[PDB]
Amino acid sequence: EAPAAVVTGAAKRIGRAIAVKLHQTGYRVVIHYHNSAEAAVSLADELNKERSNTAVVCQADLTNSNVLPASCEEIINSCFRAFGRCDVLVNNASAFYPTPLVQGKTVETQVAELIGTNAIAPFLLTMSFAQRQSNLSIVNLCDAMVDQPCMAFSLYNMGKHALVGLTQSAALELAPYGIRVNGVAPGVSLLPVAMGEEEKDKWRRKVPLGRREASAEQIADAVIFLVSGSAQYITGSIIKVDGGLSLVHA
Amino acid sequence: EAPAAVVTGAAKRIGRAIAVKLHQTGYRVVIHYHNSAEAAVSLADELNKERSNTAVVCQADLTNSNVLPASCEEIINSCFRAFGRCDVLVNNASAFYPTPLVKTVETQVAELIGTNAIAPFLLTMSFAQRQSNLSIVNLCDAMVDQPCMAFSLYNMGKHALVGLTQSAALELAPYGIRVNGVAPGVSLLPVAMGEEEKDKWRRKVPLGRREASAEQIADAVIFLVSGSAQYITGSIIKVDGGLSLVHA
Amino acid sequence: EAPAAVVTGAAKRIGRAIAVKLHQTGYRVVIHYHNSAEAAVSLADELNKERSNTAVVCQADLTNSNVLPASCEEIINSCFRAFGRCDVLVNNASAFYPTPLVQGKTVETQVAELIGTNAIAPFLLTMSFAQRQKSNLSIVNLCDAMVDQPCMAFSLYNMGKHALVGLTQSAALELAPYGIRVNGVAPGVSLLPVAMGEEEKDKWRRKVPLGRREASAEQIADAVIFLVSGSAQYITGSIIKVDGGLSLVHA
Amino acid sequence: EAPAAVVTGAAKRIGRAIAVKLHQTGYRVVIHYHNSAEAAVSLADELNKERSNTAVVCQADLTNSNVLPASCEEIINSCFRAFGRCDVLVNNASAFYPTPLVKTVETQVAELIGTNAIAPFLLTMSFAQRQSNLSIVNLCDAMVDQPCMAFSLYNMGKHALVGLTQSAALELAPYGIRVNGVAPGVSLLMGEEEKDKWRRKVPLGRREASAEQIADAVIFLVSGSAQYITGSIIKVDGGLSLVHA
Ligand SMILES: NC(=O)C1=CN([C@@H]2O[C@H](COP(=O)(O)OP(=O)(O)OC[C@H]3O[C@@H](n4cnc5c(N)ncnc54)[C@H](OP(=O)(O)O)[C@@H]3O)[C@@H](O)[C@H]2O)C=CC1
Ligand SMILES: NC(=O)C1=CN([C@@H]2O[C@H](COP(=O)(O)OP(=O)(O)OC[C@H]3O[C@@H](n4cnc5c(N)ncnc54)[C@H](OP(=O)(O)O)[C@@H]3O)[C@@H](O)[C@H]2O)C=CC1
Ligand SMILES: NC(=O)C1=CN([C@@H]2O[C@H](COP(=O)(O)OP(=O)(O)OC[C@H]3O[C@@H](n4cnc5c(N)ncnc54)[C@H](OP(=O)(O)O)[C@@H]3O)[C@@H](O)[C@H]2O)C=CC1
Ligand SMILES: NC(=O)C1=CN([C@@H]2O[C@H](COP(=O)(O)OP(=O)(O)OC[C@H]3O[C@@H](n4cnc5c(N)ncnc54)[C@H](OP(=O)(O)O)[C@@H]3O)[C@@H](O)[C@H]2O)C=CC1
Ligand SMILES: Nc1nc2ccc(C(=O)NCCc3ccc(Cl)c(Cl)c3)cc2s1
Ligand SMILES: Nc1nc2ccc(C(=O)NCCc3ccc(Cl)c(Cl)c3)cc2s1
Repeated sequence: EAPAAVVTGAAKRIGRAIAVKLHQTGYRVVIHYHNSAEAAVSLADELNKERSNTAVVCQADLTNSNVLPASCEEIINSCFRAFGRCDVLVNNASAFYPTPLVQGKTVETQVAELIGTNAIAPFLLTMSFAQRQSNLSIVNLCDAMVDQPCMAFSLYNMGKHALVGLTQSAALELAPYGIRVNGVAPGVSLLPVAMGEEEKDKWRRKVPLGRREASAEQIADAVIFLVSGSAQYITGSIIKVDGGLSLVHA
Repeated sequence: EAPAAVVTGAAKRIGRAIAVKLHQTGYRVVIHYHNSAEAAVSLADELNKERSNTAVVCQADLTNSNVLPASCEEIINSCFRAFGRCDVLVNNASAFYPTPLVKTVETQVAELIGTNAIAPFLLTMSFAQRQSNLSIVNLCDAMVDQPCMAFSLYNMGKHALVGLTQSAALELAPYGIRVNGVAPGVSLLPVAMGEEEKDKWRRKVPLGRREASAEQIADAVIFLVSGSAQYITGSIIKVDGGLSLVHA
Repeated sequence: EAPAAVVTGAAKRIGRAIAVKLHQTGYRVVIHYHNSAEAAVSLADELNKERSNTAVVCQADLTNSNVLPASCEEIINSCFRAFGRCDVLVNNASAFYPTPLVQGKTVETQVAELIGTNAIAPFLLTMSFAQRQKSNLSIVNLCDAMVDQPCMAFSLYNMGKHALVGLTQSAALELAPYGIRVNGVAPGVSLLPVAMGEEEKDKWRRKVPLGRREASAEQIADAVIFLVSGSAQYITGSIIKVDGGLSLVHA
Repeated sequence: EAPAAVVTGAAKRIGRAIAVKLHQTGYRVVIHYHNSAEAAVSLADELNKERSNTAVVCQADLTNSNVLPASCEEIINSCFRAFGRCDVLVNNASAFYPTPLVKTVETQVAELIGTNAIAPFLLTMSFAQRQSNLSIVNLCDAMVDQPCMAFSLYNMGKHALVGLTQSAALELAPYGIRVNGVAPGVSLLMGEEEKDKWRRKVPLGRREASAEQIADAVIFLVSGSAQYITGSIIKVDGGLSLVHA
């Protein structure tokens, strides 16, 4: 049997690069998506063509609500249903937008999305992963800039901080079960869709190492390392993949 | 006119000590509470006996829900209606219990993330929007990177509060509102905890082998709101007697 | 009687502001200086005119060498000789200059000054202070809020300030059983270099979120005063940033 | 031809594991040593037998003296001499012993600050000066924020090494030289009952890290899979640093 992995928000961008690279390493993959139905199915088709029966999709809103636990349970369940095991969880899915403290989503909704996807869903997915339980491991996508945050991004920042706390707490608690829990913290990687090219180059020029953003593959590379046999004593660790960005003063 | 302060969970223990010290410092105080009505009123009466019309109480549940934003807006409002201004917010209220990975889970999330993180954020928003030496102090936790076993949601909330501290410091600094934290290690231990178990914690503290008094925590809060902290924002002061420096 | 404090590099700038504030709080002070003799004696004079017999000077190079331990021992001894006690040590003295990796002091000299003043002398003074102990004893170390986002080409300075964090933690742990607290104060941008030009100063000022200005020497001293006070009696191993939010600002 | 690595203190324990793994990965390697000539040569023998003329040794004392600079220049040199290039520097060599606040102190400084911090800084300068996937890996310590009682100078030096890692990453990024750290917890350990005490504290498997586990992290950091990673310190501690008092 090949080991199996769940990757959240795996339809596009970094999650996709992680799913692809896990697959290329021998994993069967559950491709979680929320809205990117077409891109999801397209990836699974591409992976299944490469080796049949090695990729499924699973749809779920990771917004906080009273039913998020059941949705997270379902994501993990889908991996056992498809593949009879679940060896790796990658908590990649993420909402990211400004929530200024000083003044068309309600604040209730902003909290639900930013805290639910970035922190609560990871926690619930971790809980379901552990409960349904080898080289078992969880990788959380954190954020190298969490201590030098973007202005007006307090809820996102709060969620990413909470994710660091989850990384530590679950590493401690799940170690006796042989499950390792680690983090990968991008600096600037795949830049947003609705962002101009002056503004892209603004960000690029701040990166000491090469004056450019991370490829999604460069982020995936770190994920690969942490799940691998080369990381069997690593737990509770967060690896920044930021080209020095977090070292740069204002 | 005397400045005013809101202290959440102010009825008992650390928040009580904070409210009293701010009062003794010359502040008028909103004593926020959840269940502890009798304790909150009795504190208010004592402070008002010391100085007339300087203390009011305000009831609210800080658990995460669709109505928490309204609740927090009202807390801040209560300070303005009582005293005509709101100079200081102390985010002290906290839920703290284990949530093992292996009450419903939704309730646990709502209580531990709502009280520890989301309500502070909502209160911070309301405080800033309704605007001197304005400042916010959040009660953090010195042991957040060396957490208690099976306290993941608690720890996530306290980490989130560190993020809020930093993020709000950055964003509110142009308005002249400072935002800082106080991170106790072991302070007031549960009353009902056995002395032999309290002693296990006490013995771990390098500095004097005892827990912090509530007054010692309040002392750091007083500093951060004071004119001696006018350039300090986005700082978290550990008040932990060296406990976080101690290896396993 | 009145408590006594040693403040290193106290002739000018932040060290002076710390000595002054400790003095105004009722402390007797040793003003340590290296080169700034005129300025040291002037300050002691001012303080002595305010209350007599309350300020002494003490000269010492804090560059690392085989005699640095003796020099640090002597600084501490100066306090016991003048005032009969030593309650507070402020490690303020600091060398600060670029040491580029890829490149007229020798490298030997750079290491001795930047690592000596910023880390080894604090460690030796800490040892001497604690050993001489026979109340509210504490040590405050002047750290740097920007140690994790350092200036380009300042590796030795940054290494010494990182060592000083390590000293702060290690000494807080070890000395707590003796009742000695050890904490730090970490400025961001405070008094800018005397040599720096106004346009350069203003570039730095505009980076500070809280007020777009540097900390005053007094504002730094305020935090020192808090940590030595009875208001900080349970605080040890803490480093308080006094930086106006500067360390939170991304590139 | 094939890339070349320097590993300091590579004769035994953690440094040897790093040396072997880099060799296995296809690096030509300099095995630096202070005292352990026998061990160094023996390792050299083993690696040359697998692949001819791909491992040399280098003597240098890394204590803090007026000659440390020259020593560190020599070490980097010997890599360019043997192999005509130097792709990777692993700063592994390290001293470790208590220095209570309550050997002359300056030997202590020269060892604990000298070997642990100043020589890395000097080797970094020489490595950089003489310049691809170039990078430097510094052996840090995961327990730096919760230090052993009475280990102030040691702790100070390891904190200084974090400072160097960050400052050098920033400064050398323009030249395509990455600079990173690996922070072991309890690895190869002292009595046997004392050692057991430590093992039981570790969340992940109640045992010390093998030297090879440390070396694995180094390998990752030098590899093409880490081409965007600089200024990062990877803990390899089995979760020990997460455990409270
Ligand atoms: N990109 C960067 O430069 C950096 C990224 N990171 C972190 O790395 C990770 C990957 O980054 P990146 O690829 O840019 O992320 P994206 O912003 O592209 O988001 C990843 C996926 O998250 C999913 N998602 C969003 N909201 C929800 C929701 N309510 N329910 C379920 N899924 C949801 C989306 O799925 P769908 O499309 O199917 O709706 C989306 O495609 C994230 O955790 C991010 O925070 C860290 C810092 C830098
Ligand atoms: N004591 C210690 O050793 C430590 C404390 N801290 C932090 O210090 C701060 C003060 O500590 P401490 O006094 O021990 O705190 P407590 O655990 O005693 O709680 C403080 C107050 O929080 C309020 N609270 C709890 N749940 C809710 C809720 N759902 N809605 C509204 N209010 C609620 C309660 O108000 P009411 O009684 O009126 O219902 C309670 O009196 C906290 O933020 C805590 O996490 C951090 C480290 C250790
Ligand atoms: N100023 C700022 O913006 C910032 C300051 N800091 C820290 O705050 C503290 C105070 O800063 P600031 O007042 O600007 O410090 P200065 O740069 O003005 O230096 C203070 C004193 O250090 C002494 N000193 C320098 N080299 C030696 C030596 N070899 N032997 C003995 N004494 C020596 C000098 O004494 P003398 O004049 O007698 O020769 C000098 O007056 C320092 O530790 C500094 O690193 C941190 C970050 C920002
Ligand atoms: N082992 C552990 O549990 C821990 C490891 N680490 C770090 O991992 C690395 C490896 O640790 P470990 O293998 O135990 O190291 P050791 O303490 O065993 O020493 C490593 C090597 O350093 C060399 N060395 C020591 N002093 C000098 C000197 N003055 N001049 C030149 N060379 C010198 C020696 O080479 P030679 O034999 O030729 O003299 C020695 O074999 C170190 O950086 C250490 O701090 C971090 C925390 C804990
Ligand atoms: N709102 C609160 N937050 C906190 C955070 C930490 C502590 C604390 O340190 N309590 C004592 C130590 C301790 C550790 C572990 C457990 Cl099960 C328990 Cl009942 C108590 C106590 C509280 S109360
Ligand atoms: N002993 C001293 N230590 C420090 C540490 C930091 C600073 C400081 O922040 N100075 C202003 C920033 C700065 C940045 C770059 C350069 Cl060339 C210079 Cl002359 C100064 C100044 C000093 S002085």
